[PDB]
Amino acid sequence: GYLRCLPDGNLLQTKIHNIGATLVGVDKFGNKYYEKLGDTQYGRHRWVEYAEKSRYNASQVPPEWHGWLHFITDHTGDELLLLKPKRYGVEHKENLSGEGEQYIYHSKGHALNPGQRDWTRYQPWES
Amino acid sequence: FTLNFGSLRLVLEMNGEVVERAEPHIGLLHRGTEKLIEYKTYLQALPYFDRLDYVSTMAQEHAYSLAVERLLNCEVPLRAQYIRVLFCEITRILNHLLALTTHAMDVGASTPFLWAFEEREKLLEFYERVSGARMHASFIRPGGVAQDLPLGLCRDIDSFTQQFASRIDELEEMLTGNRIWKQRLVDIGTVTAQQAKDWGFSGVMLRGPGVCWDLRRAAPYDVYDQLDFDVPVGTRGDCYDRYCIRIEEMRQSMRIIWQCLNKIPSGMIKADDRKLCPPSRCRMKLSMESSIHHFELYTEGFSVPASSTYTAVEAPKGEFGVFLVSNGSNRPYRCKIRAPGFAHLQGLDFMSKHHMLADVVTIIGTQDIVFGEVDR
Amino acid sequence: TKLEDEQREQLAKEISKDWSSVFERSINTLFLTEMVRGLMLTLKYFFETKVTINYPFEKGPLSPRFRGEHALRRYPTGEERCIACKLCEAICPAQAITIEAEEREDGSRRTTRYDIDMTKCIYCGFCQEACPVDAIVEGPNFEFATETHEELLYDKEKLLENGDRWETEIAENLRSESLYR
Amino acid sequence: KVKASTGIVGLEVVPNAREVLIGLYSKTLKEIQKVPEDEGYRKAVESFTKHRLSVCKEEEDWEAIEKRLGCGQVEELIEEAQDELKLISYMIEWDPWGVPDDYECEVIENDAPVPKHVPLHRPPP
Amino acid sequence: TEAYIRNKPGMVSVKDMPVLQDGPPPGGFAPVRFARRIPNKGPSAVAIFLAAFGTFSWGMYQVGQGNKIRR
Amino acid sequence: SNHTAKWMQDTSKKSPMELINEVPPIKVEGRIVACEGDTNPALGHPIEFICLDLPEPAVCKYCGLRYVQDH
Amino acid sequence: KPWEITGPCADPEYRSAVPLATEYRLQCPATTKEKPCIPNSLPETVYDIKYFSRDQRRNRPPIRRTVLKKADVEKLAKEQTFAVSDFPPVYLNSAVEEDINAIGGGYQG
Amino acid sequence: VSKAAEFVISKVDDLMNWARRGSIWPMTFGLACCAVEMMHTGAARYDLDRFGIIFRPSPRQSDCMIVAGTLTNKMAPALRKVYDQMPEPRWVISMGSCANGGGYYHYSYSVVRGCDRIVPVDIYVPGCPPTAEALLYGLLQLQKKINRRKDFLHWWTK
Amino acid sequence: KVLPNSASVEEARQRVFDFFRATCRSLPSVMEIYNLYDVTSVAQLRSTVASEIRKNIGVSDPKVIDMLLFKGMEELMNVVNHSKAISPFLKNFYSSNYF
Amino acid sequence: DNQFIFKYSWETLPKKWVKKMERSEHGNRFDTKTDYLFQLLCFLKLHTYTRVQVLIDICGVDYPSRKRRFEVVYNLLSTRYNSRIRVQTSADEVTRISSVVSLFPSAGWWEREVWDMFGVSFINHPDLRRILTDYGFEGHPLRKDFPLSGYVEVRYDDPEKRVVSEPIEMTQEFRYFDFASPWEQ
Ligand code: SF4
Ligand code: SF4
Ligand code: SF4
Ligand SMILES: [Zn+2]
Repeated sequence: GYLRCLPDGNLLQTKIHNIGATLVGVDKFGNKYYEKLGDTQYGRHRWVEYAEKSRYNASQVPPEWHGWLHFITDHTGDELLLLKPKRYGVEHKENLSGEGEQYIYHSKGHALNPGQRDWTRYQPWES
Repeated sequence: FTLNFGSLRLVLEMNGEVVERAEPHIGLLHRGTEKLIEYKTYLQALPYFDRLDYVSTMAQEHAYSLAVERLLNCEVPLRAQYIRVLFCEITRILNHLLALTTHAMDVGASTPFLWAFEEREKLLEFYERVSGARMHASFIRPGGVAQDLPLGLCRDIDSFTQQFASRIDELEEMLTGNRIWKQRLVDIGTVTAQQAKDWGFSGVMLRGPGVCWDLRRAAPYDVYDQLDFDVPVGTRGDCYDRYCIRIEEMRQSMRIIWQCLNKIPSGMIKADDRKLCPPSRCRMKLSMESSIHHFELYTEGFSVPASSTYTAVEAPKGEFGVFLVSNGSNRPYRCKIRAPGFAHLQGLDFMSKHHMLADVVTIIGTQDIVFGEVDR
Repeated sequence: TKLEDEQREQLAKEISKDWSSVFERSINTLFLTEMVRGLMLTLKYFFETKVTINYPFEKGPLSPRFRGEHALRRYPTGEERCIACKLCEAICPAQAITIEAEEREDGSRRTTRYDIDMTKCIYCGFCQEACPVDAIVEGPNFEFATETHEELLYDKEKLLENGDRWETEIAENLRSESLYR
Repeated sequence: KVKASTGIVGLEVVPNAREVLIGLYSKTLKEIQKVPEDEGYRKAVESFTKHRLSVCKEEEDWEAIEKRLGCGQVEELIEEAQDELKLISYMIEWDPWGVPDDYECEVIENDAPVPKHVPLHRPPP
Repeated sequence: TEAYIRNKPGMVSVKDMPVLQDGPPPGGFAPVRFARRIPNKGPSAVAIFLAAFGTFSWGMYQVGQGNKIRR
Repeated sequence: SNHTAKWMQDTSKKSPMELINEVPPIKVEGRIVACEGDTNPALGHPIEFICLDLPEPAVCKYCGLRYVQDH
Repeated sequence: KPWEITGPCADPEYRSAVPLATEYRLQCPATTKEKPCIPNSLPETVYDIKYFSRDQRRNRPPIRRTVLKKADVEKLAKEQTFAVSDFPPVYLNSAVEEDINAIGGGYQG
Repeated sequence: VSKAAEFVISKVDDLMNWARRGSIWPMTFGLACCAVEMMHTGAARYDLDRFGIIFRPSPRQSDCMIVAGTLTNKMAPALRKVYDQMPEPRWVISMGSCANGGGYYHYSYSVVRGCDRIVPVDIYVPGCPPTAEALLYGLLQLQKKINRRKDFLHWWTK
Repeated sequence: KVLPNSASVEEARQRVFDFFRATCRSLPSVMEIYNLYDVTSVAQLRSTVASEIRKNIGVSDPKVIDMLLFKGMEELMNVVNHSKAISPFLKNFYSSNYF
Repeated sequence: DNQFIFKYSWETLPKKWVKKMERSEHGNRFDTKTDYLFQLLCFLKLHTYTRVQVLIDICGVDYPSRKRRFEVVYNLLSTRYNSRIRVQTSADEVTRISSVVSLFPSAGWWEREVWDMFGVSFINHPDLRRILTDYGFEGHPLRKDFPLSGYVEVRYDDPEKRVVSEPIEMTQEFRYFDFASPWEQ
């Protein structure tokens, strides 16, 4: 995705920064994670290309690569995928929060919930 | 005529652009902090002190913990004392940087703001590595600290101290000696030592006149009596001398940080007794008594003996004091919060007398009024 | 003001000792030496490298002991890690946690209702350190801005799914910090 | 010599500091003569005022009187003397002397220890 | 128990328990130059004044020559 | 059942009760066990000692795992 | 470069603001090459637990109260006297006007 | 209503949304202790000027109000008065916990339980304080929210 | 300016009269402050103020009288600064249980 | 520490107004009558060997059990002799106590704050308007009997086009947890 650079200018900065970088990994969502040591300042030696140039979001980074990208861990996302728990767990989902009422989270008492639960803590006689 | 400005509300009486008098209205950030502290346990009330005087976070934690330990009589280990001093001086550096750069922006100088924010981002990274969050980190607790320092923090702080000596030289070169800066600062809002004592000034605003009195030397509440630092005083109290005092305080804070890094000991991070300090996770998961004490300390609190005390520390703004009155229960009966912005904002009235509007904003910047602590 | 006048005269006499000094001072005040020096420093920083983070692709450094989004974990077997000890809201300074519970079908003590207000949580980590079983943890996630307050009002199912989603990173941070405990 | 500056911005150096102090102390003694003798305030005032008057009479140089007194800043001493005059005038204006009879005062003394790391104002050397 | 938590493979007494915390490296770090060093290596006041005066004089001479050519 | 439906409404994934019933009982030789939650005692729950004289499996009451005596 | 003529840049002991990624923060906090060991108690107070001696919170003397009457007040007033050495000491301090490079040459910190 | 007029309308709406997204001019409402973190967001590291965010001190020229800090009963009328002066295309970002639901002073006199009771807020930024990273995430979320404004289509189909 | 506590009922009465004078003189300012000219009836407002003073006669402590006057002057300053047949039992019964 | 000028005061101060004294490591304490507080502070501020010339602060404590519920505390400091002192009195709701604005000019805002929080009025204050709470606040928030959440709350009323104040109707009532142990005494 290089034509998006002209109207994006931020992907342009990313592509400029991927000149001397080394592709340290890639996730199952397509995000390509790059590292670049040497003559680089501390804060800009690890980054991601989201592989979704049109509508890339900051919440698309999976938890497996979140720590490595945020400099919490030296462990890449592959090791955390290997260590992913079994018998339970859900796939990573972005922070939609506005893409639809059927997508966003609703409380059990909210009218938009598919199943709304009453809250009275007593059972009437119910003739 | 009366001119109104509207969280800083201020009404000024003007005659010829000359400020006859200035009256601030402050309650715009009142939040019932004292009432909530009375309604909550001591540990639950520590975040309130985190929020008070938010530019200087851990100074208020230090004051509150010192008051609680005074009312409680618990010995804090040397390592905990040294890390508390280190982070208090980091807090002082942060507050001085923010005060100086906001004052410079109010004057008109815009560029040092972002350099000092790069330095502040480094220091907030230090905070976030040592504790939970960059700001309002509930790290200092009665009896010690929350957790031990992560490894490498000392080396990173040393690197920061060197680069920050360079940065302070840099900022002083740009601001100090500028003709515009001098014309903005000198002979603006001068305070005599008698006036400062009458109006209850503290910290830089009190040492600016030259009273030659500092809390860290008058009542050393830490290893401060082993750190042989310097305390600058102003020859003729005004905005320029207060700014120079703040620069010198940043330098001496770096000095104290280096000394603490050099002579930090190896030991524990909190009070030895589990009746007052929570046990570790392994201890509470392995030991029956430790589980009991963790449960009791996290449902109830430590019951301080019924007494009333006033504990004051040298916060970067000035003397920050907490007046704690207890009744033997797990909650503080009364907690009065003397912030070194409440008195300075009173001093605004006579400081910005016969001055102009730009002198008023310069005086506000010099006093460095954070409205959270004045609306405590 | 007579004292001020005589002090000014004394200072003027002091800093006008000789023609060399007065000429140097006049030239310095006339040719804007300090202004030129400030301009030179400004140009140096114009030509030096920048520290901008390039937000969406490059993100600021964090720590394993980061207080981000409240979340609930599970045991490796799959059962809820949270017993209903109610130490969360006993210590929560902002009272942002509400919990109700009853005995489960197999006699286990489990919470039948567990909600946290993210508009009332002060993100202080008191619950995550008061948990006897490491059930509630303040996860590393912090980019969960919502368009609605009702969305920001969490509950047990959302906390559990957050824990399941962020289980691996939360586990890594928990190991690293249980070392520091 | 002459003091270039007193450090305190509010205070200003006075050339005739010794003469001003002598006059203020003499007036202090003359005014405190009106206070009842039984009161401890009068005894303390006479004590320190006589001591200061004696030392400032014996020593001529202000540096010498400062060094011998140990308080320093003859300007601060003059301010203290003026405040003492004001206080004596106030205690003549209102009469606080004498116990009111059938009087009780509750002296409270607790020896509860405090840790060495709390802020306690250390005594001057 | 502290001994149980910090047990050593071959320790006999509760003392000499293993310990490793953040601290100085052997040597105690390096000095950090708390003071300020501002060198004034710029041109002297007399030098810049002479340069300005000579520049003004030679420039006025050049102005005269150019005006003569234009005339 | 009722409790699970009361705190959860997804009714599509497996509830923790079903998973913990599906994990088999743990056979142990001794009469008493030490239940810690996982391989790391510091990352599990407070230690729980369980008596195994009754023939039926005994729930740990923490991370309930149903330890059963061998013979 | 024009900025080395004068100012902080001309100083040989000048430090750049930007820290290199290869020298600032070598090991991420969650992955440290060495395992920590933080003490939580003195070695003495491990197998010798005894809290009634180190109970610093409750081991305090009781508060003492004394009701002084007029006779006692007069007795103390007559007994007491003031001397030149019994007056409170003054906490005196003064400026020195000392150079910035005077303490350790400006390096030691 | 057609398929070519619909395409033209979609292009016009895309251009309008691009302009409004790239030229956001928020105004700080900086009370309490989210304003310091906001200034950190506006600093060199997480710079806001790149995305078009510049802080306009005058409410008449501002686009969206970012309320960061605690809302007090003494200050809520001022907040509402300042909000009412903003132009009709307007948005609100409630930063922190105090401005969302009262935060750490929810059970307190003279504290508004979130700015939602005074002004209609569009996006909440949870945190206390939210990291500058998170606040810039919230601003990008505002850009995404105003990236789906079919104003021209709605005007056409009335 | 705040004054010491009144030591006499006559002094308290004089202070009450002074406060009522202040209210009466400050009444026309409230007219332009609030703008309810349709049904204000300035005379009715004066009557209501007098009725409040007359319903506060059961107090006899001069300290309480002075405190009430202080709070009334505070309220006056606030208002100047513009800061705002089925029997009774059956209606409450039909409304709610808590009455 | 530094109990020098405290003992010197008790030696030199007139005994008429010293109702009680406390010698503590938490702070030396003087408790007097409200009639003589101004004179006592004038003596301390002006005397040459007890120069507490800076007023740290003025605080209020509520004691519903006592006849005079309010306790007005004055924390003062002596920088010349480097020691802190405490002088307190007892006042009730109606009685007015003397003001020390003339002695310490900083006392004005703390006295206004005490008025705001408790209701203790002062005799010689140049002004005594509320400082911290909302305009038109009715109660005194720091009194023990005052509810934590207050009596009224504000919201935006669209028909009125203004922020109106209405009686509190808050959801998620404050949950008071009784953690007190019966063996703490
Ligand atoms: S992090 Fe603090 S405020 Fe948030 S839920 Fe936990 S205890 Fe409550
Ligand atoms: S402290 Fe842990 S086990 Fe207890 S209620 Fe909270 S999450 Fe559950
Ligand atoms: S939400 Fe937290 S950080 Fe923000 S203003 Fe409130 S207390 Fe401060
Ligand atoms: Zn178990």
